[PDB]
Amino acid sequence: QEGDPEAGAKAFNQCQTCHVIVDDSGTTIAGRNAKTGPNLYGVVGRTAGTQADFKGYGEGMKEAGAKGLAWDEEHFVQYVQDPTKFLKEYTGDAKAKGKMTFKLKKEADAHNIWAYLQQVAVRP
Amino acid sequence: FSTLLGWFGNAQLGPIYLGSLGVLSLFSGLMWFFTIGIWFWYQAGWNPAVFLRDLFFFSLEPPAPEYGLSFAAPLKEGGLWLIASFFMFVAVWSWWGRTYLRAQALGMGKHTAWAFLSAIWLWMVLGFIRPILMGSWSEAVPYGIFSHLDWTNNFSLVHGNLFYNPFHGLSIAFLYGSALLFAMHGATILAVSRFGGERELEQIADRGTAAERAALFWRWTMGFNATMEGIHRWAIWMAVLVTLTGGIGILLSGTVVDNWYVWGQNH
Amino acid sequence: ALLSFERKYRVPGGTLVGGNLFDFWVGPFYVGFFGVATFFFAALGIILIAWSAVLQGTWNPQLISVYPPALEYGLGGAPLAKGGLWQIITICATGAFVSWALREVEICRKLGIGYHIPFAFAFAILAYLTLVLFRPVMMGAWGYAFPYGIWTHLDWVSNTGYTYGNFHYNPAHMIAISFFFTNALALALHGALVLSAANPEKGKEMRTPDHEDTFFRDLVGYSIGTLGIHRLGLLLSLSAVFFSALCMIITGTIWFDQWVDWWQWWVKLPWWANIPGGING
Amino acid sequence: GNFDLASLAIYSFWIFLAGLIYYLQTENMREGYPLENEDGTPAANQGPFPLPKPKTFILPHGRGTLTVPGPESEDRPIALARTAVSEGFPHAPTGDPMKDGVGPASWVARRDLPELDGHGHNKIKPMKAAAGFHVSAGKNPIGLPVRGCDLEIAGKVVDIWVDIPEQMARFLEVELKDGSTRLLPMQMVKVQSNRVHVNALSSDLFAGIPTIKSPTEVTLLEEDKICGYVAGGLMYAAPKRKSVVA
Ligand code: BCL
Ligand code: BCL
Ligand code: BCL
Ligand SMILES: CC[C@H]1c2cc3[nH]c4c(c3C)C(=O)[C@H](C(=O)OC)c4c3nc(cc4[nH]c(cc(n2)[C@@H]1C)c(C(C)=O)c4C)[C@@H](C)[C@@H]3CCC(=O)OC/C=C(\C)CCC[C@@H](C)CCC[C@@H](C)CCCC(C)C
Ligand code: HEM
Ligand SMILES: CCCCCCCCCCCC[N+](C)(C)[O-]
Ligand SMILES: CCCCCCCCCCCC[N+](C)(C)[O-]
Ligand SMILES: CCCCCCCCCCCC[N+](C)(C)[O-]
Ligand SMILES: CCCCCCCCCCCC[N+](C)(C)[O-]
Ligand SMILES: CCCCCCCCCCCC[N+](C)(C)[O-]
Ligand SMILES: CCCCCCCCCCCC[N+](C)(C)[O-]
Ligand SMILES: CCCCCCCCCCCC[N+](C)(C)[O-]
Ligand SMILES: CCCCCCCCCCCC[N+](C)(C)[O-]
Ligand SMILES: [Cl-]
Ligand SMILES: [Fe+2]
Ligand code: NA
Repeated sequence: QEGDPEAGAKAFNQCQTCHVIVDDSGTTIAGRNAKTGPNLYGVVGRTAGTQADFKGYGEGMKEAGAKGLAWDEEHFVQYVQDPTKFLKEYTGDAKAKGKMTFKLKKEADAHNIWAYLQQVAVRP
Repeated sequence: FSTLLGWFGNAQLGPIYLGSLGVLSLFSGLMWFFTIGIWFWYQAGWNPAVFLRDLFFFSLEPPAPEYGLSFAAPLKEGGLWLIASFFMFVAVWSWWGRTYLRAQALGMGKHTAWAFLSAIWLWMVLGFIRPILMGSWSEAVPYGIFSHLDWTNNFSLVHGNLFYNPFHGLSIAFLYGSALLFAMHGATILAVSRFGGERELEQIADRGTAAERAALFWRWTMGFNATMEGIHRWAIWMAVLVTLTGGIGILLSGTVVDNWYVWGQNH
Repeated sequence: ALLSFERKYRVPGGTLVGGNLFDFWVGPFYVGFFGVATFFFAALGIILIAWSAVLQGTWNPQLISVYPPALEYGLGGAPLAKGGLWQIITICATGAFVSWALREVEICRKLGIGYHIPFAFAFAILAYLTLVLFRPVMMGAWGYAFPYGIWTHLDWVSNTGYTYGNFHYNPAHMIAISFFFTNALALALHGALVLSAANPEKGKEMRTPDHEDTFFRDLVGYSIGTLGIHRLGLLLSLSAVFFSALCMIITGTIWFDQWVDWWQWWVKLPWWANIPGGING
Repeated sequence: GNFDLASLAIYSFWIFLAGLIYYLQTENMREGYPLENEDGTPAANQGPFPLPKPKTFILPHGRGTLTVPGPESEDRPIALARTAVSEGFPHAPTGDPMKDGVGPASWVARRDLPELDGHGHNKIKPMKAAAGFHVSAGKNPIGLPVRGCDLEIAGKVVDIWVDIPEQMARFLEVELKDGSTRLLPMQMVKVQSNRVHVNALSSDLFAGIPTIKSPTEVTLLEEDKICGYVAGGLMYAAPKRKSVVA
């Protein structure tokens, strides 16, 4: 309830055109080798804009992590619906821009995907 | 009575006849442009300087999903969009009818109407047929320069990357094909214009050396060729298949297939 | 093996090389010096591809994929199994395309017709070279070129695209597209105009080119004529490929950010940049 | 018990496509088939595509009708002879290619009548007979000397034949030295400031240009004779073409 991992796994497919989920051993949990967006393994509770390998983070994303933004379900669900709007508010700035060019419409899928991330993307 | 129709039937714009269907179409076409401009000026705060700098960023969005296929949404929340779609629906269809009766009036085949109908097919799937099968107007396309592009980008990502939709792939082959085909043909006819080649109707009724050299050029090149008439039969099919195959490809997105990449890995 | 009117056209002459050595046919196909040239390049490339499919270990045409050298190679050579074959195959491909065009020129000569066809074809080749030669050379590495594989090349389009946000914002890309669409619309209309005149309502006589003009102007507003319509089609078609080439030769060479940022030069114009309101105010 | 609607539709499409290609290829066989041997006899091996059923074309202005596919018209001796005993080789001209009408000099036995416009009038008329056509296309050639690829003058421009409907010039009428006139295809001449240059023909080949009967109209047959002839000069008048061609 309030999040379905199995439905989240299916909804996460649309994210694979840009993201991947690869643990620290090199094993792929989900993905087709997409590199447009950062590796989402270990994102749960991680400070926005700090995945060690991703070199394409925007300034808004990085200044939100600097202001102490750490991914949880609340902020996660808000961000995926509109990356730009989300980053403008949080950051306080107005001309802050997000580089993720995608929007998840249904808020339900937001919770389902987050439940999927806690099930397979949490770095112990 | 007939006098009124006859009166409209003689409607013109210079030497070109407009007819009844033409007047209904241009009128219907204005209301559409008026509904979008009225909403755009509003978004611009009635400020002409703002209207020009943000022209491409304005967008008349469709009713929210919570409204399904109802006509309840208020003007500023989907009402306008619905009105604009109505008017556009009539403008296009009236113009289609005008093209059918005009061909009939000049005593020609209906080939133009049929080809136009294929274009209308894709349009009908994007803004009417598909949204109705999905259950909500929110699925339709917004009226805006940059917004309908953002819409196109999002539609693909949401459905698993349209590059894996075979009908999108066929549609593309035909789009490139249309360009590959008009270049060859346009270039073939210009290469033999020195022999009156561009007078295609006469080359059909009475083949000349221009038509023969066009054929031999390709027969010697790729091993096969066409006739002055048949070449235009390849042309019309090459072009209408662009919107036929793709309409099918979008009509299948979200209603039968949710993720094309996955579908593709299975087939 | 000849059309009923072919004979009188199959005379000697027109070749650009080798005199009468290769001036002959093989079924419907003319040969010419560049005929064997095309075959030479074509065969070698087809063989290198089949070889690469062996190294990759697979005969599945849906999976075979020859990749260009890795960026770490820059513009130099690379082991045959790690991009070298890609480089050789590209040479053979360019040679085959060029030979193909030169072989049409010889055919034009023998027939006494214009050179518009191979001229037009050349636009397609420059577009090809823009993606495998010019752009990669301007960026410092062969690795930027696309791979030879039915599906791997579509992924390359997708990744390159998203490397700059939504590629729809590339202005030259917008223009190229409008040309592709306008071309297809034009092709449809032209095809339908000739046919509706040659095949009128049953019982009637073929319609005249004037009927064709009458109907065309009733649709677009202006009459263009038979010569003008074929010129427009070739024009639309070539411009589409011209602007496509243009939209890519500039991406990652003089423009590096998300294409949408580019439209700032217009919102940030002196006289309205700071006016409150609108979408960007 | 169901099925994938997408795999079905994409399967149906290819069937339809194969069917469309068959239709289109047989449709493009209303001219030129059946194929023949380099000798003139049927090839018997016509390929996997059969000839379509006859369709009748009703020509306007009461010009009759046309049924295709049908009996191959092509009628006029071809002054060309085999070059090898095996098929697939050129056929060398036996006489004068230019005058015989073969190779790039070939013409077709078209209807010996002028092309008519919508109103039933001749489509092509001499400008000094046109219904109010003025020379505003830029430079007027009437009066200029016409020279060939040999760099010798062969005559001067006497008139301009305009295509009324499409409204453009299609022929340049040139008076030869003997006082007689010939028609030249606009696409084959370059109108310069002080002259008209014809790169396809050598001054001495101008007389060989087929002549038109009625001095006021040109027929389709006459058009093919002229155009095929002029174009054939690019290849056949080559030995007399002076370099620095520009
Ligand atoms: C800038 C544009 C991108 C690109 C973007 C896309 C997209 C997007 C799509 C394709 C698709 C296709 N691309 Mg691509 N493609 C590019 C460059 C190429 C080149 C090349 C040497 O430059 C080739 C040969 C191809 C070939 C192909 C075809 C396999 C396929 C559909 C045919 C088509 O569009 O025909 C236009 C021409 C005709 C229809 C006329 C007949 C041409 C025939 C069909 C071509 C035969 C191709 C053949 C299978 C491979 C030949 C290799 C030899 C056997 C060795 N692409 C560049 C890099 N391409 C479509 C697909 O479904 O892919 C899976 C698709 O959706
Ligand atoms: C990130 C975005 C996705 C993507 C998402 C989509 C989506 C979503 C769709 C396409 C569609 C198409 N895609 Mg795609 N596409 C992608 C990448 C590509 C690439 C490439 C090299 O990358 C190519 C070549 C294409 C090519 C194509 C075309 C073959 C096809 C559109 C046919 C068309 O033009 O109809 C043009 C004709 C119409 C739209 C008809 C409507 C016209 C109406 C009838 C007339 C209006 C009259 C009006 C009143 C007057 C207004 C005047 C104007 C204001 C000036 N796509 C990427 C992967 N693509 C479409 C498709 O499948 O089409 C079949 C489609 O829906
Ligand atoms: C997510 C992906 C991005 C995107 C990323 C890119 C990228 C990246 C590129 C394009 C390019 C193009 N995009 Mg885009 N594009 C997107 C969405 C779209 C949409 C849409 C509706 O959404 C449309 C209509 C387009 C349209 C286009 C075209 C204007 C353009 C294609 C160039 C071309 O046709 O070369 C046609 C001609 C050739 C490719 C010549 C090569 C052909 C050779 C010479 C002949 C082959 C011979 C063969 C080997 C032998 C055949 C076999 C024998 C017969 C046996 N894009 C999305 C937003 N797009 C491309 C471009 O501009 O390229 C220059 C490009 O690189
Ligand atoms: C304004 C440009 C447009 C255009 C024009 C055009 N194309 C042309 C012509 C013209 C005027 C011809 O005269 C010529 C022709 O003969 O008519 C069909 C041709 C042609 N356009 C073709 C294809 C083509 N054109 C395309 C596009 C376009 N052509 C543009 C829209 C496309 C695409 C992707 O849009 C394709 C696929 C060929 C069918 C034909 C030229 C034939 C040719 O060059 O043959 C050379 C030799 C072979 C048969 C063998 C090649 C084998 C290997 C040596 C190389 C291949 C390896 C690798 C490069 C391919 C990897 C493919 C993967 C990506 C799948
Ligand atoms: C699919 C619905 C989807 C999800 C979920 C998702 C999430 C996501 C998060 C949580 C981040 C922040 C990561 C971090 O701080 O480490 C993030 C960032 C980016 N994304 Fe994403 N994303 C989804 C889908 C997509 C798609 C389809 C694309 C490509 C069009 C994409 C891209 C990106 C990019 C780029 C970033 C980095 C953004 C920046 O620095 O501003 N995502 N995503
Ligand atoms: C969804 C309906 C769209 C209709 C598409 C119809 C295309 C038919 C085009 C005319 C075909 C003419 N013909 C005889 C040459 O085949
Ligand atoms: C006065 C502003 C004019 C706005 C023109 C907007 C054109 C965008 C068209 C895309 C919308 C297409 N449609 C039919 C699917 O809604
Ligand atoms: C009538 C014109 C004939 C054109 C035939 C074009 C074939 C191109 C096929 C492209 C392959 C598409 N895909 C994804 C379905 O495999
Ligand atoms: C009728 C099916 C038999 C196919 C005969 C075709 C032989 C040509 C093979 C070249 C293609 C090779 N391959 C595996 C790399 O795709
Ligand atoms: C090996 C010759 C180097 C030239 C390569 C260019 C090939 C393009 C040929 C296109 C023919 C163009 N045209 C009009 C000039 O004939
Ligand atoms: C024996 C299988 C039947 C052959 C079907 C033809 C497949 C065409 C394969 C060519 C693919 C070439 N490549 C490397 C560009 O992908
Ligand atoms: C439809 C797009 C056509 C727009 C062409 C825009 C031309 C204005 C260019 C000025 C922008 C200069 N720049 C590099 C500084 O961005
Ligand atoms: C008087 C009609 C005869 C047509 C003459 C053509 C004039 C158009 C000239 C521009 C085209 C130039 N060219 C050689 C590069 O193709
Ligand atoms: Cl029909
Ligand atoms: Fe044509
Ligand atoms: Na603007």
